[PDB]
Amino acid sequence: GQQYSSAPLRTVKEVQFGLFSPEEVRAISVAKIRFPETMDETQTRAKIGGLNDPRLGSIDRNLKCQTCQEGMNECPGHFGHIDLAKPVFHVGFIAKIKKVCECVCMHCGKLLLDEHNELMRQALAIKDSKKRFAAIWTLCKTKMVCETDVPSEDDPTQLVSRGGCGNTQPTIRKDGLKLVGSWKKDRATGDADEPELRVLSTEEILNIFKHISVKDFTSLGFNEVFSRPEWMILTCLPVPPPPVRPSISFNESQRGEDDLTFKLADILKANISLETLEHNGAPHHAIEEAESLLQFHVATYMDNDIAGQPQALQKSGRPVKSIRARLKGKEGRIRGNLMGKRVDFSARTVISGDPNLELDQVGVPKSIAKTLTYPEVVTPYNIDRLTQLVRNGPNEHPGAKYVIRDSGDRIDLRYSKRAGDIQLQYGWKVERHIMDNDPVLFNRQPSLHKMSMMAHRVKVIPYSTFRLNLSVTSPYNADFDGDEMNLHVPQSEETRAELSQLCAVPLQIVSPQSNKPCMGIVQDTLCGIRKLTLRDTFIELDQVLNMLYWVPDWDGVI
Amino acid sequence: MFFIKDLSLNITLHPSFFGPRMKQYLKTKLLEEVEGSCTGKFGYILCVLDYDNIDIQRGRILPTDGSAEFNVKYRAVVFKPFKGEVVDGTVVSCSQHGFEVQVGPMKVFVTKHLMPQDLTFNAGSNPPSYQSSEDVITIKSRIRVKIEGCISQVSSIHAIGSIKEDYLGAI
Amino acid sequence: RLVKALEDIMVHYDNTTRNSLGNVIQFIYGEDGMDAAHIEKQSLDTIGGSDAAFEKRYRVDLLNTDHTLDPSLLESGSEILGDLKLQVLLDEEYKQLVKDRKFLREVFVDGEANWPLPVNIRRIIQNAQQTFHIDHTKPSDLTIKDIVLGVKDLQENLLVLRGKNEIIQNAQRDAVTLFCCLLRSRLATRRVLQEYRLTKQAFDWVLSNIEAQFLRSVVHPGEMVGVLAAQSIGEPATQMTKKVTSGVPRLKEILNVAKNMKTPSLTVY
Amino acid sequence: IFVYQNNITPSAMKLVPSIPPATIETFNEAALVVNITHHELVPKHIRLSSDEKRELLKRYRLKESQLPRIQRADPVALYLGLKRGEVVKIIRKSETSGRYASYRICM
Amino acid sequence: LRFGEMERDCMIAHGAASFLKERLMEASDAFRVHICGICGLMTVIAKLNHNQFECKGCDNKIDIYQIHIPYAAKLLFQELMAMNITPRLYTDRSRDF
Amino acid sequence: AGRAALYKEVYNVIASDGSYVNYRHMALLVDVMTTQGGLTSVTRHGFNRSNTGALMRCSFEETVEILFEAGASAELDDCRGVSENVILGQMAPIGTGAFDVMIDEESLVKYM
Amino acid sequence: LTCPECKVYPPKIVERFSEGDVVCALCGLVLSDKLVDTRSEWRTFSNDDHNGDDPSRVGEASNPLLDGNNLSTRIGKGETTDMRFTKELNKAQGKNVKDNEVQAAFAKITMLCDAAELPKIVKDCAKEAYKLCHDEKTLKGKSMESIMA
Amino acid sequence: LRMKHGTYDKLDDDGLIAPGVRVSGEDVIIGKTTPISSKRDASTPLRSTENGIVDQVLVTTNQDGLKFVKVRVRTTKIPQIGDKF
Amino acid sequence: KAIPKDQRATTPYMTKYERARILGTRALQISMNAPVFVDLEGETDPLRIAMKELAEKKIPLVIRRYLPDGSFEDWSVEELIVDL
Amino acid sequence: VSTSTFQTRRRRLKKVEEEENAATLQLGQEFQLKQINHQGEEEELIALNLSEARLVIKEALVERRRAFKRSQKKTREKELESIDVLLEQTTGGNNKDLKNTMQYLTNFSRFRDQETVGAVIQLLKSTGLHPFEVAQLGSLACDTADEAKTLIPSLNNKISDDELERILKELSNLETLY
RNA sequence: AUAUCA
Ligand SMILES: [Mg+2]
Ligand SMILES: [Zn+2]
Ligand SMILES: [Zn+2]
Ligand SMILES: [Zn+2]
Ligand SMILES: [Zn+2]
Repeated sequence: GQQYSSAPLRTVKEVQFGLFSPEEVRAISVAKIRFPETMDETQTRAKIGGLNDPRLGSIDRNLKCQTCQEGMNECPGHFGHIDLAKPVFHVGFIAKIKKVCECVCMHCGKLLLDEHNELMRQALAIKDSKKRFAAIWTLCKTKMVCETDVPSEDDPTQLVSRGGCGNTQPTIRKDGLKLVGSWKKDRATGDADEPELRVLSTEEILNIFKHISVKDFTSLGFNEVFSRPEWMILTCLPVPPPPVRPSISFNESQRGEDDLTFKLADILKANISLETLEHNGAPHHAIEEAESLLQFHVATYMDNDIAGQPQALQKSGRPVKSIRARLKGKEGRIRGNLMGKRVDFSARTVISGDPNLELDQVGVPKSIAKTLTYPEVVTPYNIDRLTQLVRNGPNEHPGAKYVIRDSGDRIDLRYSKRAGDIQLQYGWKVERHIMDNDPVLFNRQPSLHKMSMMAHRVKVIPYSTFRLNLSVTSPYNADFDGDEMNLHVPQSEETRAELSQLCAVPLQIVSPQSNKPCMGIVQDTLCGIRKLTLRDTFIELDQVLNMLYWVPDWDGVI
Repeated sequence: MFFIKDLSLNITLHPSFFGPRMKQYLKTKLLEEVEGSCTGKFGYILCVLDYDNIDIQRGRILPTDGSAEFNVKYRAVVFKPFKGEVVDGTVVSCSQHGFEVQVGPMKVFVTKHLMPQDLTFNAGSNPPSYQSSEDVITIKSRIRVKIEGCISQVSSIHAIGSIKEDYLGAI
Repeated sequence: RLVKALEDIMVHYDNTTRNSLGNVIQFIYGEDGMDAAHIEKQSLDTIGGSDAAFEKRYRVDLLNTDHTLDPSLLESGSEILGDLKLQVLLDEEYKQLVKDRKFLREVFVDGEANWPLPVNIRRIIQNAQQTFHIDHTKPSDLTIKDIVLGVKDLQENLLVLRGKNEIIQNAQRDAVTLFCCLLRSRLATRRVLQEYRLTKQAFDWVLSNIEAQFLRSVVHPGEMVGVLAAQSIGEPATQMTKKVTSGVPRLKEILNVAKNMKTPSLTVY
Repeated sequence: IFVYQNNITPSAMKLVPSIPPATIETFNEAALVVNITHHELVPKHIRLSSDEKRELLKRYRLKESQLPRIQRADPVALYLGLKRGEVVKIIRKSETSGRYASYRICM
Repeated sequence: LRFGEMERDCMIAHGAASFLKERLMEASDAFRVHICGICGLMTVIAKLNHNQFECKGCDNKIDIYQIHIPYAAKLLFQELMAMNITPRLYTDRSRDF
Repeated sequence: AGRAALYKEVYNVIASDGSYVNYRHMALLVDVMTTQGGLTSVTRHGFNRSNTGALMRCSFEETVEILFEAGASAELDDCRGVSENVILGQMAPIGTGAFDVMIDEESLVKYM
Repeated sequence: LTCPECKVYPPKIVERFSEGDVVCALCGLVLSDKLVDTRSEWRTFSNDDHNGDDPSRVGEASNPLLDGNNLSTRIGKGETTDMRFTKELNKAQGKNVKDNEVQAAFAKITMLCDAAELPKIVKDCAKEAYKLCHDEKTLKGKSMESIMA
Repeated sequence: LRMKHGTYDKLDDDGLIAPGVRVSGEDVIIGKTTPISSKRDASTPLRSTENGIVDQVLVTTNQDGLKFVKVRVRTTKIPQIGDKF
Repeated sequence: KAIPKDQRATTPYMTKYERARILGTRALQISMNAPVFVDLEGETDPLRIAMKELAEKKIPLVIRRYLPDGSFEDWSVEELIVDL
Repeated sequence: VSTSTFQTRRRRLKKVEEEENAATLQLGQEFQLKQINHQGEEEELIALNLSEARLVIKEALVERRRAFKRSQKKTREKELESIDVLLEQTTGGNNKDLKNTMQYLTNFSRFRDQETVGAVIQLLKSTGLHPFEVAQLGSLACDTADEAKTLIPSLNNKISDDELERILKELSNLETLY
């Protein structure tokens, strides 16, 4: 199992999205992360106080997880940080950063328009956090001067002074990960003709953002607590723990590291390099050359599929699996590990029809029944029966696979020396085989219907196919040309009730799709039904008696 | 000081206790958990008031487990000390460093240095005492202290205090 | 896309269809507050036929020797002739039936009679007939008041919305409108006696059953009507093979709110 | 209301919100040749009073957010001269219930 | 087998709330973390044995809860964090409506 | 009228194939596209750009570009959508989970 | 691992991989439940995916015996790529780069084995013999084309 | 370490089953260890869903001379229920 | 806020979902050796026990019916009509 | 699991300011003047002078002993022994804090009888002084209006020297003659 | 990654 914690169990009621304040990234962190080395204390078999577990997460079936201990199947893994040499853009915002610069003064950090402009006070009024930022921008982008005095809220003759600074605002454009401005200028009233062309440094953008008023940035999307605009530009880098980027130690000359561990090491190496350059005699242009390398590695780590930029590739020619790309597609973490996931107590095989099964039942192959299990609680009502299936064991049909004690530890009836002399106690759980009349979820994929997943009664049968009643064919959209179907087993009394009480086959007969029956008589039975019911059709006594007896609820009246 | 505070505690009752002596066991477990307790937020939770009217409310059954969880809303007498609070207490311990004073549930310690200069340590006494020109402070003596500051320490709150200023000291 | 757009839609305990924002999508599920499984195509008689054919079917005139209910129809037949007080009630009855006819002709402009509605009234009558071994010879033990008022009363018990206030009460009236036109058409005095030949107990039973069935017929708060609707359009789209863009590629145009559509056309009447 | 043949200069249009609490509306004569409200597909919209609105929201336990919205520029919202915040009660025929009442708040 | 997106939908259509929870939790992913009550993060150094709690940086050795979420979400959350985004998890509400 | 035309159109696509879908289903879709005040499409642009929860929107099509924006706008997901509780592995607030269940000690002590 | 209940010195335990459990063969107590497929897990590091479509492929295998632990990607052309930024970011890797270049003497051994028709196991021994003796003071100043020979 | 729960008895001391022995699920056809230090188990078991009799077993070296061994397993599949035609 | 019993306006009838959940919950509790409020007339399956308890309205549970605003109406299983 | 209050405030991400607790009448968030009882009603802070407190606890444990025997059906040095007996009956016994508290309270209470604590409570709660001062005035025996204003510094300009000195006189007069 | 299955 997973051991007990005195902590109160609660449910998640709200999720508060935001950006990481570098102060916080530093504060959470449990390790510095100084070296691009994985482990190998120079040709050794232990992690290096530098990258993965410098003080961090734990792996390799070993507890050591900084006092926390626990090890793998309990430790969530805790974060490290990396201190970046110079600020870099977070690839995802790069544009929100650009837009914020476009809205504010690149010298004083004040909104280019305010309460004095009518269109502004109107857009400022917008309740929607995103729509107001959207409107504020289309207005402020155009404004290329920080105004000192603006016409009063009555007369355009006597101009009232707002905030100071007269400075000209650059025309910002992106040059992939870089933001470069083009200042309008003045020179003999004309100029530009040929303006001031300079790239805006992370550090300068950071400083303006630091000076943006709480009231101002709050008028823009931003929140003073959870997401200040200064927190978009990366200064400190949260380093994810091994769980997020697993390693594998094959055979002493084979070892596999995750693409992130590679990408991190490049960030680090590029960092260590640029740190040495700034410390030493800064050659200006050899530094900004090393900065836009760091910028690339950090950027390409969160996103490798960047438009305009070259991909970071991994020796074999394949591009590095960035973080973005793990979340993204179907088969991503969202579409494929959360919104849908493979499951245990599942079973699949070829389906075949049966005129002798009842509408709501499902023929389950003995082998499938002998694998799938229901955890039943030992109770005065079942105690004797359960003890017998336990005695029967994992190989006999109505048998069991495991016994779950109060203590939490699982007894494997297949190997336990005490699998014979096993004496049950009320409250224990017997993980017993799936048995005739258990409710089970039966499903035929695609599943574009609620009727594509229905609850059936088990009927353990021989032969390797799932047998279904022919009239239930239509809702699933199944045939027996080589179709396979899925079976899911509920594990709780609650879950079972859900199946039997809401989604059982008989309930599903009249469907709301078209307010009519979604199952009817088909094929042989449809063909035979016409033939039987003609005026011409007469049956002799002998056959009438068999035909009558065949009806399972027949009154006994000829 | 010494407050009456309205408080609530979530209790998780196992199904086996879903008998008629349920409220009785809840009210009991409440008292076991809350009474005696010392928190930073509330101080010493000393005595739960109005036993006969402790609001149990309806307990929500926790889904995968059997157990029900209730938010037992109650009201109790608390003692939360503060810096600047002038308190009266009895000396308990006394050493070359100062003396501890018992103020209800908590101990407030007075440094040799947080007392006037005239009061000096006398080791040569049973029990060890502090001696002024006029006064004698020892294990049984009653003192009026000014709390200089508190430290929220686990299952207690301890504090440092002076008897140097005016209207403080022996009583 | 249909599923992802609708997922969070469901019927709340106020019969309101809302999303994860509590924003009202539909005020009442599918404008009638009924579960789709509990609905069946039924014929609204009143709707069609000649104005004369309607008259023969529905009109009772106790003040005319030819248009009264024959004493063969009910026991009170002889004593009922010329009852001015009773005739006031049959006038209300007929006047409502005429009101209903105009109204239904406004809703279904083509005059289409067959519509999916809850409670198969046709079947309840059929059952009353075998259940009570209805003798298509002997006269009924019903009063005109028994029929007329009985129906009037049953109607007040066909509950979809429960709140005690004009908004919610007017809302209830609204949801129940169409079903009642059907109910009034199938349970008008002349019809009940001449056609159905119901006894008082048979009628009393028919009424209770319409009520019970109707109530069972309402949607259950919790119904995830969002996903239901998505899948109820999704599944059929999966089975899809003037000349205008139709089928799968048109549904694609529709869902996308496609600006530059393939076959734009006006139908000028 | 100002019914104009072809256009109203942006000079003149700037005088529209110049005299409050009074309100000005501009209608292009060409739109009005046909009353859209008379169309098969156009149901009865009814403007609610401040008290009627207050009641709607009270009766359905609503915030103005939660109500379906008629756009300010909507042909019918124009015809009725609806203002932001104002609510309409739409009464449509139903193949389901015969009569269905929906509500729309102004944008 | 994969209890995929389209299967989630059918369960949502049926109204099988608890059957779905089971498929996604008990029958697969399900994991337990300790979160902080101040900054709704998975920061908590649960030394659940010595019964020590701590969320240093918050200096919170008191306001701590435990939650049952699918490990893939514990993962997703750690991933969003590594990417400088904070998915703060709170056990109470503050908005109403 | 936009709603009435939009339904008419949807209805035709189904009935052209000789299929029947009950009104309510098409009505709901038609209504959802409508409610906002215009023609909100069943696309990454339309519905997925509304005020619903961020994890919900992220489960369809725009995923990461939705979660970055969710971060810088400091969004708060109230977790009422089915998507959220599924991601979180909690009992969704749908049918069976649309209400709460309590034991009453009053009624409990009454039956014995 | 050793069963907490039994404890016999040769701890007889089985890995019931199919049920994903680690059992004590004597008492039957399950000693672990989380159990991972190492074959398929190793498929995520060394795959056949060179294109880049596999979502399972998420890491790469390295050789800690021969090149130590030098994790390093390479700036290269992708689908949407300007040939300008590739040059700059590569000209920027030039200033950050002696012994990290003497690894091209492995390219001297590899091109010598392939010219001598030598197997893949010989190159990797010649590369390990050269890495552990090219910086020795015992070899000092021997003919650098005769110490790899 | 980490031995397969399957049986190793059918292996001759060269680590192979002799051809002719009947096998079954989870049983060990080829015994292999990857010494690292004493040594982990790198053996090949027969697919758990199958069974049969070993047909032929051959031992060889390749282009560079790595010892490698191929094992053939023969079964006779008699038409059952879900069998397609 | 909790709606008073005299001001409750939700259905007097139990929803399919409610009934499925009550039966699920009781069966679960019965199965976890909770006290049974009915004569088991030889019954052993906790769902068939649950069905029996609900059949005689001897289930001590209450449905907290939440309204979109957050308020609620509490309804006893004893008081809910079971026409399902 | 620990105890919560009626103070619901949502500290979202924004950790601190936790501004110091002093008798500048700046007590905690928890010991604020505007409190809220379980019935939602805004109710003022309840501060007790050790005597008002002694009586409260005694009352509660006395009433508890009642229910404990009901549910079981089917001179100061003298007060110390009497109380130490009631604690053995109602309290958990492990709760040593209440034992010391009750002893301290018995030995330091200025007013013995409930009647006495009544008048104290009247006389004082008419000054408009904040519950903290009103308690410290009841629990600290002062003679000079300066003794009071020095020990309870918060009082400073809140009351006249003479008005406070008039109270201090009618407080001394109420002290139960131990 | 190709081939394939309904
Ligand atoms: Mg097929
Ligand atoms: Zn740890
Ligand atoms: Zn400026
Ligand atoms: Zn924290
Ligand atoms: Zn053992």
